[PDB]
Amino acid sequence: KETAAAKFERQHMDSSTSAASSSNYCNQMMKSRNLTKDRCKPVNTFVHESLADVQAVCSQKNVACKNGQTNCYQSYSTMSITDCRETGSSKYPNCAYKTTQANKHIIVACEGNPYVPVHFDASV
Amino acid sequence: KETAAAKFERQHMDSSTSAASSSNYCNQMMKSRNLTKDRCKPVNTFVHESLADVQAVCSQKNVACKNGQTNCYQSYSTMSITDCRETGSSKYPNCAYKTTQANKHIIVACEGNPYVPVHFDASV
Ligand SMILES: *CC(=O)N[C@H]1C[C@H](n2cc(C)c(=O)[nH]c2=O)O[C@@H]1CO
Ligand SMILES: *CC(=O)N[C@H]1C[C@H](n2cc(C)c(=O)[nH]c2=O)O[C@@H]1CO
Repeated sequence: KETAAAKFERQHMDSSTSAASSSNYCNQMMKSRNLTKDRCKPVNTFVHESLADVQAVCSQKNVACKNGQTNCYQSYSTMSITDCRETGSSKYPNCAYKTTQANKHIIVACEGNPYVPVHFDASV
Repeated sequence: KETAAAKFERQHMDSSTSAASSSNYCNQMMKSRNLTKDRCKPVNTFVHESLADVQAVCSQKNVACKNGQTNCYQSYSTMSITDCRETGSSKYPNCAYKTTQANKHIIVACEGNPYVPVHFDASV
């Protein structure tokens, strides 16, 4: 029942924080965003910028997405992001993640009218 | 009839250089390693480290792979990498890429006997 855009926000936006607070950031967020519900989602990235700032990427540098289609866009500037990666030890339902904070360019897949981010392609 | 190990070396290893020479590195390498043969491969990463240093990652930090498997490992130290991303104006056969040189941790998938990298999962 969520739109593609609402789904993108749930999964990948964390405007409320400038950066991953601690080593436990991912353990907390993966769970509160419902990404640990039926199974441990293995990888996920949260962007720490305003929604408008992220929506603006859809008119920035046009690039190929991982699938070869060209509805992907690379941000002009670096953005604050947190990478969450399931660790070796992790066992549903006690899903465990490694938290990495970085300043990188983002690449998103855009769709619709208005043209907004619907998928997180990669960080560079 | 190429081995998984040899395919990983051809598509993801560039030990002969410490880093991407120029802005043109990706255009040249994607073509020489045959990744632009029938189509423009949209994304690719090259690691500028010795084979020995990359094979050693198979015994470093165990993490989940993108696909959920648990035969993935993250290097403890950053390594010299080159990110290749197909631009929005690229049209086969004139595949065009954007070159990004950086120092990042790598995540590889390992298999076989001996236990070596066979797939490049991501850089972090
Ligand atoms: C949270 C999220 O965006 N997951 C995405 C990433 C990946 N994806 C899909 C498309 C269509 C693309 O162009 N590039 C990507 O990286 O798929 C998940 C959704 O299926
Ligand atoms: C050159 C290369 O490694 N391509 C890989 C990237 C991706 N992949 C596969 C597996 C099995 C994995 O665990 N993690 C990945 O990122 O798919 C290509 C394999 O054809």
